[PDB]
Amino acid sequence: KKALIKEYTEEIERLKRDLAALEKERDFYFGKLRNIELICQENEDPVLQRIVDILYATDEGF
Amino acid sequence: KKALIKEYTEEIERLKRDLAALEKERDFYFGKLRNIELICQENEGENDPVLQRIVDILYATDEGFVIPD
Repeated sequence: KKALIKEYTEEIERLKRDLAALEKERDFYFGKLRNIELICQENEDPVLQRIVDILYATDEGF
Repeated sequence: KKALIKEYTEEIERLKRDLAALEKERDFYFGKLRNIELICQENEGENDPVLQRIVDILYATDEGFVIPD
């Protein structure tokens, strides 16, 4: 019983550390895209339009 | 205990679903930024101030320092 709890709690602790690092990385990249999205809206250029297409590549609106 | 393993298996199974969902989100965002970086690299010979601002966002660390590539 004690050995099983020891193994699973160590596995859970490892998964939760990887989850925290992955979500931190996800929010880090999402912040970059939103700041780039802000720059494209301020300067609303054929180069910027290609960047806008990437930002909303999977957007079905409009 | 069979009810102890079930308590920990379903918890690990829950965390692995969260990991798979987060990794898909990160790769989605990182793929966009990588495509944006390549567009800026193809047009860097003009020293466009707007594109340089975008590059400085791509290459900024979490402390705010820009590491060029």
